[PDB]
Amino acid sequence: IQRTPKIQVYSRHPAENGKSNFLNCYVSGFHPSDIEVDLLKNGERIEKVEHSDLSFSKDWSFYLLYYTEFTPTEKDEYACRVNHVTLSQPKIVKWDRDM
Amino acid sequence: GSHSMRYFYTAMSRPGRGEPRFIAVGYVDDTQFVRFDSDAASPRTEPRAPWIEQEGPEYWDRNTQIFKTNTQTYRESLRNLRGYYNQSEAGSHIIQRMYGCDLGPDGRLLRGHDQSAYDGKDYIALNEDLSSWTAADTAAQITQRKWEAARVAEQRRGYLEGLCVEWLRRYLENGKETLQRADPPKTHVTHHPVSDHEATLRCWALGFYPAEITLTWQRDGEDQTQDTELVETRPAGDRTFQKWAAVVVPSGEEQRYTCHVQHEGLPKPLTLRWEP
Amino acid sequence: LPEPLPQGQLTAY
Repeated sequence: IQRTPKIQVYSRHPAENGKSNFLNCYVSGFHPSDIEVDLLKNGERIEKVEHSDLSFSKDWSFYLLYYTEFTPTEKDEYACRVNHVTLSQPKIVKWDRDM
Repeated sequence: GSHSMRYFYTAMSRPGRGEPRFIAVGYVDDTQFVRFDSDAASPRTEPRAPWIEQEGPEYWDRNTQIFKTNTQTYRESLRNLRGYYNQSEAGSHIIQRMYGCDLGPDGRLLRGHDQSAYDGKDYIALNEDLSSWTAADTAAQITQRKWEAARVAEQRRGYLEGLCVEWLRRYLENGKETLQRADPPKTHVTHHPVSDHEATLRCWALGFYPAEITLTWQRDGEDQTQDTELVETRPAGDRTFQKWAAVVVPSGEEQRYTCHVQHEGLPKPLTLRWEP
Repeated sequence: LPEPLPQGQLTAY
């Protein structure tokens, strides 16, 4: 019995074009624990991405935060790409500053 | 306030890819403060919050021994559970444990917790009496009997009422500037038309600690539970958390809707409306 | 501090 990840893409601070910030991708509610998460800039995989230590919620499902420094612009598009045993293909969630 | 300490153990088998990985993380409330990972280049307990760094080498070596020995025992346990469920040697499986103590506002022990799971399902749990067990199935019963025979519950109880509380209190004092500080949410309401008929009102809570928070929409003073879109509380990465709740309302009825925010950092519960 | 090792053998599941 397996559980598919929930995914949220957001900034540490309110986004302000030309001001340094952090781009976050929070994956949660998933089981088992193996998972692949990429952060994308204009569809390209960002190389230096860190993540939190593996831990889990009271219902046993796992959660991880993936993050990296970024400076948002009006033009650049950002995204989180996730794969998990429950997914037939990678799921892409776009960064929306209002979400 | 009230406070708790929890450790989270995860042991994952991976047939054909080496021995099972063991990782432990420790938390005080919503602040992680240690980790251990058997897959690290050099496995050792590592600090994850500034207020724990002052602990001496004796403390770090004691933790590392505990986690190294557990690493080996959980590999035995994974082998044992494989057999209790008549499972093939081909599959990957996971045992999780989470345990700790809760204190009340007075610093007194409220209760202890010690629960375990196998492949994401309840397996065996120590009851609130810290004396008896609840086993999920006939497999967990084998574990129950072995733990009853070895008087394991008395070991867990002795820790939970003793060292657990003592050290939690120690951490609470050393990290009091953060652990005992509640930061209230910064809030605001956004408005976005979804059509000529309707609009989205979104209530935002940012920068709060701890994660526990209540965000609700009301229409004419009635809760809109079913019609409210409520995202999971999420970490910002600076210790604080974020959350929002959204509702789609008839255009022109915006002022009939109020957002209510409860948080420990709030000297008074908040009511917000959209401010055009 | 996590649960210390018991004086005897740590009991497996």
